[PDB]
Amino acid sequence: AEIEVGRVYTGKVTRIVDFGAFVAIGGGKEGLVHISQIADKRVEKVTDYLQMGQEVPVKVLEVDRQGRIRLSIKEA
Repeated sequence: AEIEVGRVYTGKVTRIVDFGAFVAIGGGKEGLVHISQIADKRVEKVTDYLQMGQEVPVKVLEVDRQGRIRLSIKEA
């Protein structure tokens, strides 16, 4: 039954994009590692921090009214 915000979420890599990276948490909700959403280090390449199979920890940054699960990658 949906989840609660403010909790941590293990974001698995289930999709990537040239202008960023997509992510999923399984259970009916997914996260997104957009290009400007990786690590303090410049990740000009989203395919470098995001990999199909790499599971990284993130934090439910929040969810606007667009149901866009905004996950926050930690520092994997």
